[PDB]
Amino acid sequence: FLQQYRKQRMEEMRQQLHKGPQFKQVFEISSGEGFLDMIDKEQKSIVIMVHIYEDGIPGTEAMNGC
Amino acid sequence: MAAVKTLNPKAEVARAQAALAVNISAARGLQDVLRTNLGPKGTMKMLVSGAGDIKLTKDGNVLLHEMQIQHPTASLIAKVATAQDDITGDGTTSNVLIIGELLKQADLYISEGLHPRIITEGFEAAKEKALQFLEEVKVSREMDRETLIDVARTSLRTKVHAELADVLTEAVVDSILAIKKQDEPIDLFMIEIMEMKHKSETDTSLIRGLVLDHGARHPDMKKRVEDAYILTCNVSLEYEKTEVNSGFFYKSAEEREKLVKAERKFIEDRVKKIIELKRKVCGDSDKGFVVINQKGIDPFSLDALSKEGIVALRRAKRRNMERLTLACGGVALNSFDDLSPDCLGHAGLVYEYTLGEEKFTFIEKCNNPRSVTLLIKGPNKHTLTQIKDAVRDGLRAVKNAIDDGCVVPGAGAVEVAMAEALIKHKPSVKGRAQLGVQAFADALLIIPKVLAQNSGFDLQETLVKIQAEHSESGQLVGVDLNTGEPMVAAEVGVWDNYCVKKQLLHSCTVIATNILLVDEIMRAGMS
Amino acid sequence: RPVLVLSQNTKRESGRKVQSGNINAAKTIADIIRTCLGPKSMMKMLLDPMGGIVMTNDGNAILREIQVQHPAAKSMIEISRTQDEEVGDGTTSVIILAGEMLSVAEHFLEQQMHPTVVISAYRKALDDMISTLKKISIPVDISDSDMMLNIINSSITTKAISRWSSLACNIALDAVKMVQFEENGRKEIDIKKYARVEKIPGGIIEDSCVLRGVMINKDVTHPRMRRYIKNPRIVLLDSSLEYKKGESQTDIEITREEDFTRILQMEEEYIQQLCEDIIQLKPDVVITEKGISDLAQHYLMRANITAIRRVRKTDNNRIARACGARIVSRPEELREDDVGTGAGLLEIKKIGDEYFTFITDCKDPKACTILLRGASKEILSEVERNLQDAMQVCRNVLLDPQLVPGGGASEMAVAHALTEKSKAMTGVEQWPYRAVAQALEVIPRTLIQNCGASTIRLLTSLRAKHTQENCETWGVNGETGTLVDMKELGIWEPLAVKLQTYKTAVETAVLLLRIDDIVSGHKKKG
Amino acid sequence: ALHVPKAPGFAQMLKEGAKHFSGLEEAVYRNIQACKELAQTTRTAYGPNGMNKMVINHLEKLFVTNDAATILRELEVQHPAAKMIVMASHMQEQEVGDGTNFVLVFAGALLELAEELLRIGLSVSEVIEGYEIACRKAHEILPNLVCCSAKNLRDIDEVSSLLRTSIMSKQYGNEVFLAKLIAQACVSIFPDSGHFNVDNIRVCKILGSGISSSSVLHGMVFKKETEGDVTSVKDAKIAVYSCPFDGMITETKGTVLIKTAEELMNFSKGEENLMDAQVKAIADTGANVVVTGGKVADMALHYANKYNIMLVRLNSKWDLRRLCKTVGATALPRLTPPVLEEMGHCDSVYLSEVGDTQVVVFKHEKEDGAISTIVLRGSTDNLMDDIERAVDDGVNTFKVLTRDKRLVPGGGATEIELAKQITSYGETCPGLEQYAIKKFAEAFEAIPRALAENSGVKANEVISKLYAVHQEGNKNVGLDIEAEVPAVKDMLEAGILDTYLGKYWAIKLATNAAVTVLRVDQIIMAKPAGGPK
Ligand SMILES: Nc1ncnc2c1ncn2[C@@H]1O[C@H](COP(=O)(O)OP(=O)(O)O)[C@@H](O)[C@H]1O
Ligand SMILES: Nc1ncnc2c1ncn2[C@@H]1O[C@H](COP(=O)(O)OP(=O)(O)O)[C@@H](O)[C@H]1O
Ligand SMILES: Nc1ncnc2c1ncn2[C@@H]1O[C@H](COP(=O)(O)OP(=O)(O)O)[C@@H](O)[C@H]1O
Ligand SMILES: [Mg+2]
Ligand SMILES: [Mg+2]
Ligand SMILES: [Mg+2]
Repeated sequence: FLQQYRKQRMEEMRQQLHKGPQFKQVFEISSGEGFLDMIDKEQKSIVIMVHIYEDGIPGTEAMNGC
Repeated sequence: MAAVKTLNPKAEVARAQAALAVNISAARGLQDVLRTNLGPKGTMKMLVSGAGDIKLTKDGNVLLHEMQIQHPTASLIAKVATAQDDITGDGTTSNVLIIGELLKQADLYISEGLHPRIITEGFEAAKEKALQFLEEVKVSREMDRETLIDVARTSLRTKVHAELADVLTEAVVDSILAIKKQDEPIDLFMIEIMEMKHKSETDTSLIRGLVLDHGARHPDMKKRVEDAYILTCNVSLEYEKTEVNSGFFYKSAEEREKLVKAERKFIEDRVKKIIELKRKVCGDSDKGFVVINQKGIDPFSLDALSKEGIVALRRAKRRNMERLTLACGGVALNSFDDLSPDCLGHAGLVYEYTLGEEKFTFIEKCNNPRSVTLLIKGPNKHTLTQIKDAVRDGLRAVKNAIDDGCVVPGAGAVEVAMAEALIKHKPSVKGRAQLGVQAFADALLIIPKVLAQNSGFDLQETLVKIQAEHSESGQLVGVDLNTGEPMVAAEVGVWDNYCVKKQLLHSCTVIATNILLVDEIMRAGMS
Repeated sequence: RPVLVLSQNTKRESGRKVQSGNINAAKTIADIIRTCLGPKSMMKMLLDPMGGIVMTNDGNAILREIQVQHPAAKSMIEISRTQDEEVGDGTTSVIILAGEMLSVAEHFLEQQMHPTVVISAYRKALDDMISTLKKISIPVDISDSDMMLNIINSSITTKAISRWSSLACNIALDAVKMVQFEENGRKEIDIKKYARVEKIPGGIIEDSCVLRGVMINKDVTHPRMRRYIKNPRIVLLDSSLEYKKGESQTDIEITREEDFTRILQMEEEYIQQLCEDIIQLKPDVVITEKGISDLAQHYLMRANITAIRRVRKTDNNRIARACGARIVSRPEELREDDVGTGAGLLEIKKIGDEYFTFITDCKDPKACTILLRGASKEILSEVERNLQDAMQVCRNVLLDPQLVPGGGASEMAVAHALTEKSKAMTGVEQWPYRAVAQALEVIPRTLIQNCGASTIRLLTSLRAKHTQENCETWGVNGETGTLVDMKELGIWEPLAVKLQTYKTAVETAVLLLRIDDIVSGHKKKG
Repeated sequence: ALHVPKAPGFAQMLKEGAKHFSGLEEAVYRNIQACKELAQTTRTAYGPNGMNKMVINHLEKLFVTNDAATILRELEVQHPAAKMIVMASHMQEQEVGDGTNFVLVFAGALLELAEELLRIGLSVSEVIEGYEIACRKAHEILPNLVCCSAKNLRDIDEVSSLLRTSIMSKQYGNEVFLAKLIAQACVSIFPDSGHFNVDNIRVCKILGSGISSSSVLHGMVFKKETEGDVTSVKDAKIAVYSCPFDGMITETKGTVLIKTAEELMNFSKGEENLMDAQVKAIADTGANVVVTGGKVADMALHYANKYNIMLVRLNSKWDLRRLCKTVGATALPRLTPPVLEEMGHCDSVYLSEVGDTQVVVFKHEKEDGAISTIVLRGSTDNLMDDIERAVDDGVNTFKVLTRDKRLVPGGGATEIELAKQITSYGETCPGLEQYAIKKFAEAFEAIPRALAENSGVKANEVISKLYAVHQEGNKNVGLDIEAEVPAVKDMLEAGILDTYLGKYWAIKLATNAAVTVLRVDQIIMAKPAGGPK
């Protein structure tokens, strides 16, 4: 039943491998100029992912945990 | 205020009595919702998903999954019920009810200044005594068809309508007896639960064979073969490409024709092997070949097979390999290097059924199949889902009964007897754990209470009638759901799985003990 | 235009306020888990930001699940993690001790004593505590299984698994004993890699056991293979058993009619050759970390060989240790020594609705799996954490056979010894020495507080008892709130655990007492 | 004291957008009201005097019809109970083909009377048991109400008379002509073998000339054109090919490797010569029509035009299979010339224009064949769609007649007789289930009531007349549509008969849906969230 993601469960258990010091948190941007001068700077080789949210609305905490 | 809030300002903390109150309230809410599920007299619930899918059910675990709950303690109870369903397949509603009643009875004494540790100690002592009594009360018995029928009825009647339960009992018991080997563990994968959506709910039945959800892909294939040889194979009869980037080079159209003709020789060799085997096996028109292939078959091979009067199916399920090798009796082949007549299955009837755009193939009249299929019929999707859940519960119950010859009388009789045994054992417990033992007994008493309430009778009056009858007579009298009078569960035919009761006791006691000892709930992962 | 020397977001805090804040943060971190110490500890519920629930009274898990902003709290959490990794026990004890020492240091810091004097006094006291702890220790015969079981019991009476104590102790002792290995003159335990804990929700806890082998969540590739082999000869592999592309670009060019069929037949013949090379050793089970082709399955099946594919590397190493095999990545180089004989039974059985593969009759196995059956996932997670604590304590005892009285006896004895030693200093630094000496009483005090008895009366009685000569083993019965002699109660802890706890707490206090200026807000500049 | 907090327990643990309904008033009565509303929406389109409804779906596509199943499927019903009743109606449509409106009306009436019974004091279990008993009684009674049988399906007149009733409810004005068309189409199909295939009847909708100009063609019509220059064949020799009409190519990858000048010069000549040889080999078998399921190569088209070969390209494989069935050819996978047993034959193939659309016709002279098609004309697309729906209803009625040949009087005669007999039985039954049995009997009155309401007369007078007449014993008497005053007449002479199997299945499905709706006691709806489709 490969259509039902046999490995999904096992990927979930060994995704719980924080191991090292704490688990940190996603970077929070509180200024538009901060966003602009962090995206403009930094090496372009690696990918930058940004999450847009508003407090209270559902569909946010799950994304942050992911 | 709290230390966590001092470190993490936006942290939610419930401390001391607050955490215990929160947990007990959540358990009480879950129990209040799931009370009406218990017993054949329980009420159906309609569950509508976000997309609008409709599901009618009475299963406790199914209801828990579809309940729109966002509570931690409810999540823990749901995980416990999920484990209970996974291992035994029954008792989820009883699991939740017993957990909630245990927590409520424990709170009844904790609110009087008692420490939860003493209540947990009493719970452990009562669990030990109750397990001893359950071992003392079970009815060890070699199980013929009658006892299995009774157990399957006791489950399916609680799950579905009475007439549907009557049909499903024969279906499930016959299927289990068909696939059961002597002194061997029962493999439930060998019973295929296929659902079709055209007939009424009472037309579901058992086929001593196999049913496939796909049919022949060539319009010229035979639609019904009387005497069939089954060739179960896992060989890709469709076209394949070289692993090493082959490519073709030619200088003229004739060379292109030659290369095109010569590119299918590899597959044509396998097809020729199959054709030669069929010709050698049967030279007349009496018999026939059905070729079930786990991998695809290209149209050229389909045409080549059809010209020889061979019906073939492609893209079958992996479990169907074992199902066919056990039902028809052949050998699943991953290659045709050395194929012999003795590796061919047999089937006394193979025919194809069309339903709308869906296509089905029946493999019937097997000699002595070790793998049967349970065909589910109904006019609605939700009806099919309900019947599927009920059949799962019945199959699990029958398998559990077969596993150990002991069976426990139902209708709450064993709960009442265990409650009286615990009450009598209470003086032997030293200290204030007698309160915990009493709470455990009262919590165990919830099942007859809920059964009587669902049946519509008075709760306390029925319970005291049952208890008085059991005390004066010593028999295992349960709650009759038509009159409310005491009734002997064993004689009537209300049976319960011993493994289900043992798992209920163990899991309920463990989770209640763990919850009672929780004094703080924290969510401090943010910021 | 606001021209500044430093950036706008840079904030600098300095003075006695910084020391007070650090000490208060450490105190509050201690107060987080102050109630989770002793046999009468109460468990806590942690709501994981990923959606899970963690129910435990282990200090390290609770402190790990908490996200904090004050960097002193981060230091304390790192202290908890270090103590957990080094010895596996005493997390709550070390956190509480660090908090108490920082409190008694803040005492003097409020006066006009420089922190360096406190640091020197703390280091002297640490040396004296190490000396006294070594002095009051006793040796242990590791051969006596009863003493080892008693030690593990003392280690696990404070956890939820305490209700099943003999079972857990036997499981941990057997696992640790059979994972013990020695090769090339080097002795190792390696609880992390081998001695796997596999938890399957359902069943009952008393059904949990440690297998004389390895169990994996895998099934046979083809149903026709045997699911029950009496005395298997196991062969392990890494390389796939399927035709694969070469490393270099190897495009072909077909101009003849029979080259396509020849290519496909050559692929089939290569697979057959690999299978024949495997078969030449006449094994019964073939385990591969990677895929096994259907044709390979057929060729193995023709030789009556059970094949299992797609196994994790850690599981394959565990199987190799259990059955005494060697993983071979090239079948043509398979040797007789590589064939794994020593497994006494292989059996694939269905648990619940999912197949499991057992290799569970090995003679002299150097790896094992622990099968946990329980109510649900969270209960089994807590049980696994308790088992980890038990195994860590057992390995600590095996490495160092020294024991120290527990239940507050060690702390009180060390405090009395340091108090007596401090009587002959006559220096400005004797006061912090005495203060950090009596700061060790927080462990008996916490035990009494969690028990529920009166703290002041019991603690005074315990101090009076310890002022006598031969009373180093007098501690607090954490269940009844009475003074007992722990050579009678039987609570003992490894000397390594106590030494690590004391060292880590003292150096946490030292590290947090050297700070008097906090600057924050600057970029990483990476 | 200004706000009422949520009750502790399940009420507080509920999600944000979720809704919970429990008890009689909150759940069962509301479900009954929703089902009654759905039945009310569909009620007015029942019987010959039913009214078409312009229904516009979310895709802004207009549907005008009185088919209950189509109306229900074109409405995004939101209430789960009405969803269940719609599922029952669709199941009835799939199983039989006609009777969806009967299912919906009967379910609505049953649920309304169940609500009344619950209000007067009965329990849900008692009502469900009473309905099950009454449904079993009705299924027992139904075989005794059969008036006549089909007794012949190869005849045109008898089949037309049988099919007139089914397609009289839809397109009431002109039912004889449509009955004749569908009768001819079904009689051409349905060979001596008893098996009848509904899919063998094709419908082609060509606009322009009014529905009275429709006809039946023994063959197929494709709204396409001919690729080649030939547009008419009189002794058709179709040679169907499932492969593209082009030289085949390698499946992995083919590159023309040229190493000398002569190969480069001769490649195109050789390829063209090979194409010509293949096409001439095809033509030498006497084939003059070629039907291909793939693309047509330019050189292949030229060489086919050279040898006077008609080219027809079918885009869909289903059309290719249907043409093979209706001609007698085998879908070849290569350009090899067809052998005699694979050789397709037809009486005439030509290119014709009907209205303003060019069509290719495969016409059989004989009144027989595997597949027959109905060329539908009309002045509007929606009108032709309604005629197609009526044709589907008639064909399904013919299929049911093939399966079961028994017929019962229509126009409310069967419903009134069933109600009378079930009421008579319910009096003899003691206990509390007699009320449920009597209400089940009364629920049958919704059919004659709907017919009378749609016809424009007083329903009460019609129902009283029907009860009286059935009281003497004329059990084949229903209301007269062609009358401005409430009146009744015998349906056997009028030939207003509906299939017994349809009535049986419709009653079973309606009762099952009503009972299943009644069984529900609690509803836990989730937040609708998204769900684009
Ligand atoms: N016919 C009957 N008469 C009396 N008691 C019954 C009858 N059938 C079932 N029971 C009792 O009612 C209970 C039904 O439980 P059930 O609703 O199946 O909960 P779960 O689904 O959690 O097992 C069983 O414990 C059984 O003992
Ligand atoms: N039965 C007991 N009575 C008194 N003290 C005990 C008992 N069991 C353990 N202890 C003491 O409790 C301490 C262990 O506490 P624990 O909860 O394990 O903290 P940690 O998890 O940080 O090790 C040890 O110092 C031990 O001496
Ligand atoms: N000429 C007629 N006179 C009286 N009643 C008729 C006539 N033709 C059809 N009917 C009735 O109309 C009903 C059919 O209604 P219809 O709109 O087809 O709904 P459904 O599609 O659900 O059957 C049948 O029960 C039949 O008795
Ligand atoms: Mg049950
Ligand atoms: Mg510890
Ligand atoms: Mg109709």
